Amino acid sequence: GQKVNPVGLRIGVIRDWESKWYAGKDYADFLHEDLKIREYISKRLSDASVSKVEIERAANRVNITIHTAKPGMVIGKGGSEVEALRKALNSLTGKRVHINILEIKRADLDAQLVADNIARQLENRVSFRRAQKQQIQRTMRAGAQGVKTMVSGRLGGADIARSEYYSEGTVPLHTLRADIDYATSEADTTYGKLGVKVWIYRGEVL
Amino acid sequence: AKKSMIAKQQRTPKFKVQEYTRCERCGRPHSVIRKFKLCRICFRELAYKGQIPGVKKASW
Amino acid sequence: KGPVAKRDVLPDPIYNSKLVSRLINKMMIDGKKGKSQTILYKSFDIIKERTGNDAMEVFEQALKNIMPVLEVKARRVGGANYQVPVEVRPERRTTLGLRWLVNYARLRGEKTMEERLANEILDAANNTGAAVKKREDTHKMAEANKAFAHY
RNA sequence: AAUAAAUGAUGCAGACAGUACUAGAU
RNA sequence: GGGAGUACGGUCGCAAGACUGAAACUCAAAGGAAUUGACGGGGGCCCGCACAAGCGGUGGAGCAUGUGGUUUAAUUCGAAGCAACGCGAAGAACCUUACCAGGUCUUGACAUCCUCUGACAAUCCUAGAGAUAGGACGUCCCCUUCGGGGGCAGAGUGACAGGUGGUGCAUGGUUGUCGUCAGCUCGUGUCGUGAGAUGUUGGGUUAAGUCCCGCAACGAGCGCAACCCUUGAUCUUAGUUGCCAGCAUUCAGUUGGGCACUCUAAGGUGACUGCCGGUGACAAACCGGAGGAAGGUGGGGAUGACGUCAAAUCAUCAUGCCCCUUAUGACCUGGGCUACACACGUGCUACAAUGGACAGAACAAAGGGCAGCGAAACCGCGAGGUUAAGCCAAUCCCACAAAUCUGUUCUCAGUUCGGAUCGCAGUCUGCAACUCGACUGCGUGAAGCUGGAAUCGCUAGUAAUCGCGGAUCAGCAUGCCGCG
RNA sequence: GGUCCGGUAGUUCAGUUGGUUAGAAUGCCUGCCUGUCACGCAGGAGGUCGCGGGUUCGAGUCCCGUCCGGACCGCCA
Repeated sequence: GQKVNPVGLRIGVIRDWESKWYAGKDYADFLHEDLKIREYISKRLSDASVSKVEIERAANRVNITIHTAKPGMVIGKGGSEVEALRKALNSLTGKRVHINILEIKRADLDAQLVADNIARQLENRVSFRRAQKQQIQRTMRAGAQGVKTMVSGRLGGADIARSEYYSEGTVPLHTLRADIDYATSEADTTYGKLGVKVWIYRGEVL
Repeated sequence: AKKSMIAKQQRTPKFKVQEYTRCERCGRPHSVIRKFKLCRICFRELAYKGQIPGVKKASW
Repeated sequence: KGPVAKRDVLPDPIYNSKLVSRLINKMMIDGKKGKSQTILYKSFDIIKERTGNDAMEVFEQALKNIMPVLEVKARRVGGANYQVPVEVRPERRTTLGLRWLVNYARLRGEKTMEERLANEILDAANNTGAAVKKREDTHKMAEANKAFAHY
């Protein structure tokens, strides 16, 4: 047993709901539909480096907000991307689906994409020190009061698997009002599986 | 024997009485949830990930 | 650390007494204070009936008889397991008297706890009684352990 | 008329594995 | 270094022994100082139901449940002191089901691949236990400017699929313990040639390495309190599906009517050492004092610091490696998962007069309701069955809480105690309670009369104890979650 | 070979003599404490009286014969 993630604890304090709707008699059905939608959109845009995707139920209409940090890679020409992204969801769901795409400024601050890039660098055989230090410096120059990154598993050894800590600044997980962005990533290497844990403290709200 | 068990769950049972419940995400019987139809660990992680608008941390 | 405070409820129409209230609090089982109240009321009524006297004085004399003056506390100084007589404060004396009264009354054995407690109060007012056997044994132990009146 | 702070010596607890165990680069 | 101050030899001595003093063999260490941690039956000091005093249990008995032994067609597998044993698993008649007997299949139950032939489905007879076939009725597909495309079924090919197969001594992810204990660290500088220390040591103080003083050190992070939620009191916002007093009506709070007031759901305030005295250094800090609902984190919940246990999970999921593949994979009927000369954890019921049975009476708090919850009426001693109001819910229902009190009655007995085992007859469900639920009535009723070492929980609305609702659920709770 | 003594829980000794009845420790098992052990504590089972006959209502016990393990003599020339 160890610490718990802040994503499930900060709800109601500052962070709003990633899903905003009031359902009835179809709660689990809509939840499963949205889970499938998120799985598909993540597997498709895994290369587009999408951080998170919110959904809103609108009385048979679904409004989806996507934070990608790179518009030209998720909308591109505008037409082909929007078609391929909306008609697929429409056909796989059964009703209208509206998509909205926001761009994350300072893309080096969101834990999701940070862990994604770290896992990509690891899968590229980059040393677990160089990649971690470079990502930490990138985040710190982008602007963050605190950054914590942990990698556990086989970092080149076979008999033993150990963790590594590298963090600068203040990461007060116990402070309720912290707006800490948390996300995890996995990296399947030839020697086994590696897990990346990243929770970034962006700032507190008075 | 996990996806085989999922296909068996999805099979049309002879009698409706023969039907059993599965969380629709993994192959974990033994305390699947009804209200959410999601597995224990799956439901926990998803609620922690901001989904499930209704469920939040409880205190009393 | 240190001691702690407490309080009880005195008012009781049948033979009003703080010690009677403490006794009512005692003998109670399963959170049923009403049963104990009724038992005490009926026992005092039987006492007043059989004996032409107020049950208050009889209860006071029974308490004065059963109350232990000296307590024998064990103490293991080496491989001897000695004992040390102790002066019991009035609160502890009253509590011990209540404990012995209740225990020996329920141990006597009759058709009703009412009659048991009545006969116990009688055999306490008259020094010859079960709880007074315990009192005498405790006094004998304290006397035999007089060698350690003080460490 | 006043009024003293003491007193101290505690009996018992024997053994635990043969072979095992984390790495780092300007 | 051990061999070894040993053996041979020689001198001394009454003797004990003394002096001199090797070799073979064997190991790559033996040893001195100091630094960190660890431990101690060394010392000082502090507190945690730890001890002391008690309230009630376990350990005796019946039952339920789980684990080891033994027995099986299988009794699927994991977990093993604290940190396994009412734990995974919040409910095994099939289904869940993994394990086994039998009947079977092999691009397979499941997802991408390729060539086509076109909708499949849906009703019906035989074998069936069914898998599956023998089959008949029958296939209605659509979209375009004629190629084709969007699924489903089939007919062939191999890439593949399957792994509840092993490795938690390779892992990700998730949790238990120390531990809600208070410590664990970093930048700069200094000292020591070194591991390292200084900051973190010394004094006071706190639940806290919380804070203050001194300070060869100055700052900072993870922690700790803090802001998060709940409850304890108040101002305002609002009175319908809440309340009924003032008003008039009612068998009913049912109607007109009021939002006075509980109440509910919103914004605020409030308790923050806020104020005074004393103590303490004048500080940090502690005792008392008025107010107040709240006095010294008000109570509780969430929040579990670096790391230890090669701790648990390859079984939730992925996972490299290894292994099987017309089988360690897959379909179906039945069985087993529920057997017990046994022993042990946890829980329930009992041994009776604070009692047993019968008559009358009051108060609840929380939660649920759409193939769902189901008023009321009727039938039946009964579990329950029939018609059915109402409710997508402050409306209606679940749902008349029991302990408790006031009476009648029995009487100290293996009993008018207990209801287990038990035979019969029935109720809820479901194709079916036979291996395999619960409940009800009939007739009996033992073990059992307080239980061995030893052991467990509990400092206030706590202990003990009486009922209520939900999860898993067609139907299954002495266990779980909460409430009173 | 001749006299004398015993054959009892798995082991060591009681019980026999008194004819109607089998005991103490050790040992084993269960339980408790202990992280694991020993030590420690509470219980349980376990002998059919070496073997075969005879007096009997009845023999571990009384009287016999037999097989064992022991205590002594098995001499005189």
